[PDB]
Amino acid sequence: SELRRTMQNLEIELQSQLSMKASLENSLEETKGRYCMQLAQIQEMIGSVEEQLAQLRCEMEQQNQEYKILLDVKTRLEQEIATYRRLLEG
Amino acid sequence: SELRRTMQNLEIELQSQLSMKASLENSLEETKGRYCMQLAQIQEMIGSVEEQLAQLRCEMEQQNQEYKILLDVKTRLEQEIATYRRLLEG
Amino acid sequence: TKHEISEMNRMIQRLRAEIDNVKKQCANLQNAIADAEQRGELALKDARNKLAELEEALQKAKQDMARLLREYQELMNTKLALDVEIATYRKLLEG
Amino acid sequence: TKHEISEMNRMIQRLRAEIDNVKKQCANLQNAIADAEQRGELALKDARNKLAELEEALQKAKQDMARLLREYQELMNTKLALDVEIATYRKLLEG
Repeated sequence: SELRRTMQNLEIELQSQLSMKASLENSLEETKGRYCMQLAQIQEMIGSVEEQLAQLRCEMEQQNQEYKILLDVKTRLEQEIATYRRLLEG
Repeated sequence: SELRRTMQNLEIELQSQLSMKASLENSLEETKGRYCMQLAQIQEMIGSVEEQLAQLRCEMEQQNQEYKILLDVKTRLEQEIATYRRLLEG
Repeated sequence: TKHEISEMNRMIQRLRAEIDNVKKQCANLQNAIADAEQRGELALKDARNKLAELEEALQKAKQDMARLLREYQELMNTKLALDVEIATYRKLLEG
Repeated sequence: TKHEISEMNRMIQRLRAEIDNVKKQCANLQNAIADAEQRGELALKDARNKLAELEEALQKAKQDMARLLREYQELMNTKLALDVEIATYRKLLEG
């Protein structure tokens, strides 16, 4: 009996351990997903900003081209005025 | 009182809803991490195989080079033998 | 209580107002969840294909490496075969 | 019970054997967890930098676009300025 007692106490102790282990396993899974998600979220933000930024950079390019167009007109006009201011006194 | 009663019953009903909602929120978080992880895992497998495959492909290249080396020797030997089999009867 | 009443009537109003609101929220979470499942189930199907694609590719490589090593040994052979002929063709030229 | 004993002694042996084993496992899970935290905390720090890097970049772009649009309007102005001079220089040449 005293033997049976210590064997049964061990059967119980194994159960404790076994439990403590199980919750530890789930705690690990919890941790892993948690960081997995948190990371995924920031990854996404970065995506949005990258593309927000890219979209903008593309539009800055379009702008620069437009400015070029305008500028070409402007300088040309200067050369008309130049030939006008020429024909008058010539 | 009959008024107070129906107001309190509503206070209770709100609580039900409020609970049902909370567990629904956590259920959603659970789902999200779950797939997040499951995906991460397969992503990793694919990584391993990709590199397993790459490593191999690199080694196949090394092999081919080695074969080339050997082959160059082999053909050269053939041309020695050819000049031997020449000097004898010549 | 003529006033207590007005406050209870306004509470009931606030109460159903929010009850009905939470119900919407729940309904949305419900969607949220179905979308995540559908979306995820798919991403996994995608990955599981790329995998099997690779898996096949890898077996093919493995076989070509098998064949390559075999082709090398045959060459090595016939090479040494000439190492002989040369050694013997030599002696015949040092007489 | 002279036999029942041998079976209990062997159980006790099996029992401590596994108890001591689970203890190892737990200890490893414990590590597993600390590594995940350390590893993850880092990946987040990484990401949070790239973010702030972008965030800054984006503000810079936003400002350059501000300036560009301003530079355009000044050009547009001085352009129309010449549209005048031309119209007037024309009339003077049709007399």
